[PDB]
Amino acid sequence: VRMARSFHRTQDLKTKKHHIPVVDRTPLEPPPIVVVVMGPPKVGKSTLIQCLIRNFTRQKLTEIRGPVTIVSGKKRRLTIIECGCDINMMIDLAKVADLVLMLIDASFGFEMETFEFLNICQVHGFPKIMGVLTHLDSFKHNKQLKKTKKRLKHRFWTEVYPGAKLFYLSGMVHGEYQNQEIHNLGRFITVMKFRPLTWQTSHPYILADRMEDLTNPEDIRTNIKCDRKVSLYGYLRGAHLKNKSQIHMPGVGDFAVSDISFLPDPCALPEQQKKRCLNEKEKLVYAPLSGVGGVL
Amino acid sequence: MAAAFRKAAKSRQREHRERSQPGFRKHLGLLEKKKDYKLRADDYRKKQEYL
Amino acid sequence: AKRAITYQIAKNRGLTPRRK
Amino acid sequence: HSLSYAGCNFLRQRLVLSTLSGRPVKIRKIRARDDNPGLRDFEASFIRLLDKITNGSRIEINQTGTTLYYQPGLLYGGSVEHDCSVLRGIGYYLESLLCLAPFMKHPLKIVLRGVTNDQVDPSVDVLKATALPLLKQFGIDGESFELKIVRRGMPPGGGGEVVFSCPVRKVLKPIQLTDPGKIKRIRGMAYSVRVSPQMANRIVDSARSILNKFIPDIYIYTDHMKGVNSGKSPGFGLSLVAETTSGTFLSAELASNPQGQGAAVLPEDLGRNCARLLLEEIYRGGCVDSTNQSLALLLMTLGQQDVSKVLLGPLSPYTIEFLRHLKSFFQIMFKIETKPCGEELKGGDKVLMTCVGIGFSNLSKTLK
Amino acid sequence: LIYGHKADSLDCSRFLVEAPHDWDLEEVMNSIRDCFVTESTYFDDLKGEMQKQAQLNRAEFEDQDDEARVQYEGFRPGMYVRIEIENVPCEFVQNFDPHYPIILGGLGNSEGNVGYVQMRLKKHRWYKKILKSRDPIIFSVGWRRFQTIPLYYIEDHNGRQRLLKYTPQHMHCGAAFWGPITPQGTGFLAIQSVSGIMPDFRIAATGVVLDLDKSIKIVKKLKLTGFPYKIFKNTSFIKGMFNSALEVAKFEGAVIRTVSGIRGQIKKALRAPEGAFRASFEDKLLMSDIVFMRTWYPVSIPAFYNPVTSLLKPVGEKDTWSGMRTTGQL
Amino acid sequence: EVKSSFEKRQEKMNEKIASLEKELLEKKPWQLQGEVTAQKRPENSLLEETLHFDHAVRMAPVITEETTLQLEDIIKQRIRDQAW
Amino acid sequence: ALKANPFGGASHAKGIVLEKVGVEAKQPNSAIRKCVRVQLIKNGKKITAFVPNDGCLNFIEENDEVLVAGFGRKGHAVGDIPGVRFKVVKVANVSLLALYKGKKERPR
RNA sequence: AGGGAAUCAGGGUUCGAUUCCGGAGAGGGAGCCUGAGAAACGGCUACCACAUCCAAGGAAGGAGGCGCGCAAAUUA
RNA sequence: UUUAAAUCCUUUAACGAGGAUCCAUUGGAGGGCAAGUCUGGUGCCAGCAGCCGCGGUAGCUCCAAUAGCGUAUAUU
Ligand SMILES: Nc1nc2c(ncn2[C@@H]2O[C@H](COP(=O)(O)OP(=O)(O)OP(=O)(O)O)[C@@H](O)[C@H]2O)c(=O)[nH]1
Ligand SMILES: [Mg+2]
Ligand SMILES: [Mg+2]
Repeated sequence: VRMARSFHRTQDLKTKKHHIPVVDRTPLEPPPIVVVVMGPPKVGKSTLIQCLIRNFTRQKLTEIRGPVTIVSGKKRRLTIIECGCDINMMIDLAKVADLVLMLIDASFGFEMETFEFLNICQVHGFPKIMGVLTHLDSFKHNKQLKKTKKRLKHRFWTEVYPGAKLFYLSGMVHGEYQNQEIHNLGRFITVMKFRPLTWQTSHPYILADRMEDLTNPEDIRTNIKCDRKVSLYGYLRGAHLKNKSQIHMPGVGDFAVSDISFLPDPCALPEQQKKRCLNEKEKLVYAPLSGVGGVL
Repeated sequence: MAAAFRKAAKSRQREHRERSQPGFRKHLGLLEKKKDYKLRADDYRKKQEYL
Repeated sequence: AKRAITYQIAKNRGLTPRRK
Repeated sequence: HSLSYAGCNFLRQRLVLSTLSGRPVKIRKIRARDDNPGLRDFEASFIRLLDKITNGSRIEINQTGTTLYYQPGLLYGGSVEHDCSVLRGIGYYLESLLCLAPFMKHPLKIVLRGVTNDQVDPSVDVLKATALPLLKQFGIDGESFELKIVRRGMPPGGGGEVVFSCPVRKVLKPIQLTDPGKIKRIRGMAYSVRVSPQMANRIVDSARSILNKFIPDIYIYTDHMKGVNSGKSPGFGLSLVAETTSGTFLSAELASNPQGQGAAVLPEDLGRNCARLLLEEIYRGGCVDSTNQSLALLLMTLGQQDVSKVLLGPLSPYTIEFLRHLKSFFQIMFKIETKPCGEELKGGDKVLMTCVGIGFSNLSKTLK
Repeated sequence: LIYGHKADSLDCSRFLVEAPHDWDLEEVMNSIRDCFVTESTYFDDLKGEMQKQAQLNRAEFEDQDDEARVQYEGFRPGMYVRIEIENVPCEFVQNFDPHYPIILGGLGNSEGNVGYVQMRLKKHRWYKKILKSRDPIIFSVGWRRFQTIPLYYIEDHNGRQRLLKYTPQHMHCGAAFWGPITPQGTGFLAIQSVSGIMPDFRIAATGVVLDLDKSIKIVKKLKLTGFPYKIFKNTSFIKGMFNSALEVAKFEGAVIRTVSGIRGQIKKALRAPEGAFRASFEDKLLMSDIVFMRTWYPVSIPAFYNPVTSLLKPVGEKDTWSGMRTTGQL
Repeated sequence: EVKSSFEKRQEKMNEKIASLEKELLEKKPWQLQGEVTAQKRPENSLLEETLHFDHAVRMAPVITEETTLQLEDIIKQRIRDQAW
Repeated sequence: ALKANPFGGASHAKGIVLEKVGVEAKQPNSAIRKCVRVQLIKNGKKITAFVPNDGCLNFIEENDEVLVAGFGRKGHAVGDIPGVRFKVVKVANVSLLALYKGKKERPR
């Protein structure tokens, strides 16, 4: 009897393994992971970005703008971008995001923007999602705090697949979250693995880090309204890109790429070595629209 | 769970409503439907069978 | 200016038969 | 962004690539320096063939006929009946349809009326024997995937009939064809129309006399159809196919002269000439026949972005030009690595063709 | 040679023999001599084949240099790259805001074209209002965001697609519109107005893209109404459906019926009034009955495609983008 | 003053939006309305409408020479066989 | 007989929806209409599976991944059709009952 | 040879409680130093094996988590 | 009050109910319908089913268990 039960248990374990086989097209050296931070407008989105950056690099950053690329560990890099309450911008990031950090106000509860983004993610391909809820300091460590944690978690498990992690931020010490919770949050981002999405694998795409205008300056004085040639830099993602191709920039229109050329990698991974931790040399920040140190 | 599917579908109990005679032909009488004509049709069939 | 969720979203009752 | 081309040569491959890529093409100066400046009738019949099997296309023809503007629409299948011009064989149009069949919205069920066998264009016997297995290598295999010859026709009368049916596929499977193998058997088909049946037999003893020393196993089929099945003009011909261990097929064929022009061909002379032509085909043998090289290259480019390798013989001028059109339309360039094969004593040197496919799927297929 | 007179020539894919071999001597015969012959489940095998292709893709072009590799396989993922774009509108550069991300999505084959797109559509469960056909709506499909005018239709069992006035409250429904070509199987999302803020849910509907074509083939039901004026047991004389004796000739033999459910047939035109005719029926009619004939009329959709240009706005008003208003707003 | 490239396309777009909005507020044509009587539609309108409808019964067959020759063939065969 | 059953000793099986044979044919039986064709992943066998109710066909499109369970009893409930041995339970690891009631949204 | 062995306490049958060990090692085998008690849970030399920093000359070292859509007590 | 400090348990002041909408579920079996769609016949019928109709868009009944209740495979 027992071997029959053991036989039947293994077959049910095999059933979970079954899925449509597919060619593994992941790059040997993957580009930095895109991490989006969103939430209700005044939940604390930008505060969390600074805490995550200070956790990894020790570099000072002020006036954070655009995507920020940092090295987080030996074999992983992260690109950090904030998503506002704007509906147009919320749609674009869901197409490109690889990791989503959703911010919830525990005292107030759920809001509309939390649910709208989840529906957008289901339409355009569901990425990895971890929910982080803040403002837990208002409660008084009692039955009220215990039940609010459980009530918000069960409602959260219906939107996403069961077992998707919900992270708690206790309180602010001096306008910054505690060092231990941020360090534990950084461990979860480091160890995730990602499924290949259908749309992102089929089409090459670029999240441009830097923009530069390339025109003759006399043409601008002649007619300010002239069409302009503009050059963009970014990490190539998704699939291969040909020299002459059609590209669509959401919010502007369709364009055809005139020239394409690769550059040496900034914020590159270290050459392999067996030091226990990455020294200050290896921790790098690339932020061409943000301003590192003091210069903007 | 076939019955469970049926119960959810029948949650709404609003049934389709009937249309009336147009106003400009009101003096003619009521617009007869299948339920009304069937009374007149079965009446004829009984008499013709008897004759 | 905060858009709180409605009662229908909070409890996704959906198509459940009505009972007395 | 439409492409511009000049001349009437390579016209078929310019139209075939345009409808797949979706980019319009302009053709200019079609037979400008000639007594007849306009488009030929058989070319015009080809444009009408595209029009019936596509949906939403736009075609512009100059009153002189010297220039052509073609705007591609989506591919729409269904049942289509066409009358091919007798100037060129049915196989002339069938090569283009073989390129476009698997990407149709509905499965294509087409019957073609015209001339089946000719000295100019590849015979429909060759396409059925060799080209059809090649598509099965890509996964186009199916139960209704067949060619059937209802009636034969020979020039100038023609009057032959073929029916073509092909399944639809969402994507093409990649291939790695690098080992040709050794030839096991030779199969052949002999046909005689509107003449004595003895002509077919006099073909048999000539080809068998030469080829029997290389292989013990050669068997030649003989075909004789009577009545309206025979067509409207007399003639005879031979088609030969050699099968390898790896499953590749190599073929060569010849046909007799038309009644109107040319001296009559002695059937014994025809048999030996075809047998020698097949022997030269083996000297250049590869995974695909020289006729079917351009078909094979197109299907490798249309894979699901994977590396595919094929080993083919010397490149014909047709394929060399066809490779140049692919870079203009689909921007794909192959990596060419010749094989010396110096001391193996196989024969002439072979060329290994490898490339990575562009992301391409069947946009016409209806999702249900 | 390949990648570094001929025109007006015969189009034959045949290799002419420039120099044939004699094939009588043994030495030429000798060169051709060797060419002639002298428990795993299906899921395991399919994985085994796929893994073989996975290695072959990676280990093919490794030897060649990166400049060479760009030619053969294009720019691979993970390479920092620089793109030059021409003819950018001036309003983009002047009003550039670093906070708003800029995304560049490579287009596939034929995706620049426009055509007729058929979608399977369902109104979102949390949206208060319903979507009216032939009113403007904004879609988020693929990479694009644009506003169009859709037609909502429902399938029948015989295969006919008849037009619907409104989206059903809790059922899936077909949608057809004129817009860019998009690969099948992709999801799409619909909003009513991006500009402004609404207390309620803003996601209108959700579905998947089904078909790409150039003809809509959608039809709408049309009924022509007539009234009896003379009754002769089964046969009755009908007026009010048609207005000429030429007209009735077109529709002889057509099936007609009353509101009551009695089926009939058009028989022959009448002359005494302009457009009456004689029609037989299953049973005797009453004066109050109204007869009608069911006919299908094909419809069409305007070709209106308005892409959203939210980035082409000043820094202060990137939220406020406006387009065509719906019927209710007008 | 000079007009930008993007504004020119906007000027064309606004004209198209203006015309489309008029159609929504305008009364629908008689084709689109269901249940239309004789008075509403113009005279002899349906002659060009190309509507779809069904016929109650099969039309009577038409006699032609091909039918005559085929029928004579059937009689001739039975006469030869004496299959009365 | 340890591997006797068509599921290979498991309680469920996973398959790819090949086509909807019921919808493709134009019979409005609603007992024919709820028949789909799926190919089990583990052994590649082609079988015909049943959808619990018409209108759940809308949630399934071609080439989806479904979970198939047996149809033990109440086979006579459907109207006069043999071979009622399989039924579709989940699509994309989401229950058909959950989708129909509007309790969950299918994730792409 | 995780398992025991025992012990105390008790009215509505004990979901009681606790202890007691057989040794060995500190990247690997040898040598050596102190103290009442160790051939040391700690220094050193030679040899063997690892790995780190450097201005390239030289210098300093001795355990558990995941692989079940899932890594916070690995804490305060 | 508790506690090294705090939480928890125990006291206790003030708010907190009529559709008391401050709204229990899961499974089984039935009823009700139009100028609606399809299929087959035995003129007016039957099956299947019905949020979709001409125009219009601003919360039926019965049974079983009850904070619990089914399905699938093997089995006794
Ligand atoms: N008490 C408390 N306040 C928080 C917490 N998290 C964020 N805040 C508040 O958030 C404010 C910071 O605002 P932001 O950093 O701009 O957060 P944001 O959501 O990005 O706001 P915007 O930049 O306007 O989008 C701080 O002044 C805090 O008062 C928290 O966990 N506890
Ligand atoms: Mg901020
Ligand atoms: Mg009271």
